[PDB]
Amino acid sequence: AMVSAAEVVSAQENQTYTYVRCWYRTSHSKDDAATDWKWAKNQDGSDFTIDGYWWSSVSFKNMFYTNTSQNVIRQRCEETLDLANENADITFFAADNRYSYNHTIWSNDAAMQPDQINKVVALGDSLSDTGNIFNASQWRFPNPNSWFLGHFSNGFVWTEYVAKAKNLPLYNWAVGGAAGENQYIALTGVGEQVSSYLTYTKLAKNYNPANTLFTLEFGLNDFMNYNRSVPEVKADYAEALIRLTDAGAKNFMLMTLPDATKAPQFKYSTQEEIETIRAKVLKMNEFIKAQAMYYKAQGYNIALFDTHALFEKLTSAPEEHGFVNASDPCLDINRSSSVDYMYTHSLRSECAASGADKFVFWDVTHPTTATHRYVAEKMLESSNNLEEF
Ligand SMILES: CCCCCCCC/C=C\CCCCCCCC(=O)O
Repeated sequence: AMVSAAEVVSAQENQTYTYVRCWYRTSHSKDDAATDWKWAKNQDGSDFTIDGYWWSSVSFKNMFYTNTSQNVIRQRCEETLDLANENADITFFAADNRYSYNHTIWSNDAAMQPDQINKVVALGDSLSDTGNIFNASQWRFPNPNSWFLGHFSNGFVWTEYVAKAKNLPLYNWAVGGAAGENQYIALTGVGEQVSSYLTYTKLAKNYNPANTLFTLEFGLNDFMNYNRSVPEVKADYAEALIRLTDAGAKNFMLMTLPDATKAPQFKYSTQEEIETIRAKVLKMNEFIKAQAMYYKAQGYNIALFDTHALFEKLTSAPEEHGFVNASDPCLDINRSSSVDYMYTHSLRSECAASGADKFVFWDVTHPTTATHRYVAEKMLESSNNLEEF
């Protein structure tokens, strides 16, 4: 059950209103991660409010549920900000006042919604995190001048590009560990993300899990940062799919893990450490393929994308895929230290010259937003353009 029927009505009946914080990239260039915000307004200059209710689990992470669509909220932010910026990369959150954190807005579905995907729910690590650590860090980590508003990149991540391409809302539960995230948030495991998804969606109105597209990418955090065994990670991944499918999930975007040892931070790792992580990645990838087929044989809608194979091609011949550099970070970071996520960094000369869209990597671990877009686009075109969904 997760949340009783009595708890749900009582929370949904506690109707109020809140304001919308409209965030945007201050620069026209994706080389500049810096952002700012304005309160959403109506065309007449009056305050834009959204009606609805608040709810938090014992996690105390507060979500605002509204009947107002994400399109209406986005449109209000676009018209309030009135930018001539194709790279404004607008994101929005519920907030009562200047002291409020960035709260995710859940737009409740209509009761008579058609049988079609109408939202994306992402589970995973820093490859899918859109800002889950950022409030906990008091908006200081990752430093908002060199990392795009709580994203471990210079812009949107792959899930945001997939959701945007299909004009769908994206609800994120993802959080990584390679940047020292676990110094700010406790429960970052895939199991905790599934539990959180199952708890917050009980509060939603007219929620049909069959209309959700689930994205899942997990294992690199475990292998890179916690030296977890392949069977431990295999079991957690199988458990996430068992739990989601038992809870009505029908549509999944699954991916093999890219070989993370090709990231710049492994220039500073020993051969032994690299060989260990690479071997674990290869074993996990055969298991992901077996899991994808297992659920596909049962009638579930599964899109399996071989990110590992795409990334081997991208890093061996960047010049064949729209990139100039696949070996160095775009930022001038020449060591692997988690403290670097606390400061502003200049772009290295080579990246300043080519632009961030020509580099595979943003920092020593994380890909640029151009790489994220490249994977999202390759995924969208794959499996005869999502014929399964
Ligand atoms: C899912 C889309 C991925 C697209 C870009 C490919 C990324 C490959 C490079 C490095 C992989 C590891 C980087 C992120 C760290 C994951 C673990 C963590 O968050 O702690």
